[PDB]
Amino acid sequence: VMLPDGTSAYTRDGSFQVDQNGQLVTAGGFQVQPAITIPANALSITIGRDGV
Amino acid sequence: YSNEQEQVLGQIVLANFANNEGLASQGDNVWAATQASGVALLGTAGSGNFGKLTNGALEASNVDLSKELVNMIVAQRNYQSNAQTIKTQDQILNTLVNL
Amino acid sequence: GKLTNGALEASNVDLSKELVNMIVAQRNYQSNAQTIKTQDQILNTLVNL
Amino acid sequence: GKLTNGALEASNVDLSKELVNMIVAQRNYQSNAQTIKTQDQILNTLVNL
Amino acid sequence: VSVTQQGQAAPVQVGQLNLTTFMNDTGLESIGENLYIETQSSGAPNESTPGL
Amino acid sequence: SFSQAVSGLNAAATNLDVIGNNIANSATYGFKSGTASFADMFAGSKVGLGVKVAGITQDFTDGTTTNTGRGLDVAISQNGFFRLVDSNGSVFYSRNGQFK
Amino acid sequence: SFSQAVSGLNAAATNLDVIGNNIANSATYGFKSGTASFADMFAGSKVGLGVKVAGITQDFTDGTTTNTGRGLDVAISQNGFFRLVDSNGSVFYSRNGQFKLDENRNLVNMQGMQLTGYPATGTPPTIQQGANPAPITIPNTLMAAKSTTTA
Repeated sequence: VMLPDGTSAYTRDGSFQVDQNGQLVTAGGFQVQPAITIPANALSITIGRDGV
Repeated sequence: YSNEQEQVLGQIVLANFANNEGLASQGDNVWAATQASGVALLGTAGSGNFGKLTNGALEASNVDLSKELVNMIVAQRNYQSNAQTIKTQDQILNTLVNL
Repeated sequence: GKLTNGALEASNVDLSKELVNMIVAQRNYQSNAQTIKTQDQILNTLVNL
Repeated sequence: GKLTNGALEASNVDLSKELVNMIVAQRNYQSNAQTIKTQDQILNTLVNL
Repeated sequence: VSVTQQGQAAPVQVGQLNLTTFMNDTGLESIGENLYIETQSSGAPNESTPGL
Repeated sequence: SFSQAVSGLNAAATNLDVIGNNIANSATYGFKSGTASFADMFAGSKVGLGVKVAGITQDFTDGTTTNTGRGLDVAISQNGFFRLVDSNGSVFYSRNGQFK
Repeated sequence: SFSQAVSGLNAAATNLDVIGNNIANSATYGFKSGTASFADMFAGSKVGLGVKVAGITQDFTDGTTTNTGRGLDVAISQNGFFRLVDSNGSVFYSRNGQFKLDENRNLVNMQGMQLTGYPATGTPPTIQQGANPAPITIPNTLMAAKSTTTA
């Protein structure tokens, strides 16, 4: 997780949402380090057994 | 109209928010746009990411009682277990005070 | 609309929907009664201590 | 309003509201009594010393 | 600090709450009403935004 | 925090009353079925505060024009309400066809 | 040690309140169940400050569509909201589809908010997607007596 100050923290709780810009964040406004962005007009989101 | 003619007065506009769960509930069953929700992003009801309307129908409550009852049981047990801690702390403090 | 002499309209009420609506409303009432029972029992253990 | 002949009016009292109000009132009464007991203990501990 | 108003559907910032830190917070002369005044034993306060 | 429970109980009791009124008023020629309408409430924080009732809604669906005979009875198969006046002069609107 | 226990008690109370609110708003049409999420809080290390509520999130899964008849009602199959306007210029968004007509012939929900839709312009009027949304009016005034232009 990319902290606002600049460093990175680590979490075990998986409950993700989407911020106003469309990028995947955790509950609390913090965004994941790889910066996954969900595009608009998205019918469904799937996450495989691996990280894809 | 009786003259076998059809007159259109407009169309209902839908809205797809950039992200839900950021809308703030306002009393009755309405939502207010705010931060973490983006602009309304209005559009027609036919195409885009908007769903298809169905005339003469309504949505249900999407609430299942079976889940709620067991969740209430678990929550009550957790509350009682928490109150046990307060009771034990009070007893410890009383024993310390009495000496 | 037009009128028809020597006729009366029905009550537009069908019992088949009413019975199941009564059943589901009864279940909702029972569930809310369970909720208030829990809300009282939780306060009882707090007040008794 | 006009009178209706051969009919009587009910009491407009619903037991459903009354029972839950009674439960709430009993809990409030118990909490207030707990306040008095706490005040009495706080005074007894002070005076005994 | 942001403030929401009747219209415009957008919060408006009304300022920021900076806070000042001290080199040696122990050496603060403690006047009443939960107030401290810096002395020679405590360095000159340095202000900053929270979290930095 | 009894507000949720008491509001839910009131809503359920109102729904039961509406259903009972509807079933009791069966076989009544000039009767239109009704249905309750609910709405959640949110005052301050995100946690809800129960459900209010938004007034009952009638159903103006046409019934079945049964032929009971005689002539002092007229049925309406579409939109339209009979207009009547009382002794004191006030105006009411109804659909009952029983006349004499 | 009272702080941690009190925080846990408040978290449990909030969870129970959310459960009760969900269980009471049943049979409501445009309603989405909500759930509470908690998060711990440590000052530094080896010190626990209890737990706090990290917001309440509503599950926006579409509910079961019901064939209630009527004509002035509509159910949305997928994601989407109806846009309503308040008398003070405020704009709200709703999922319920109970509509009616008020005295001045405006499509209004059951609470007194004007439905908003794309205005229709032209002769004969058409639907334009570039026009600003406005409250919809459906007056009963008769259509203009247009003459014959081509055949």
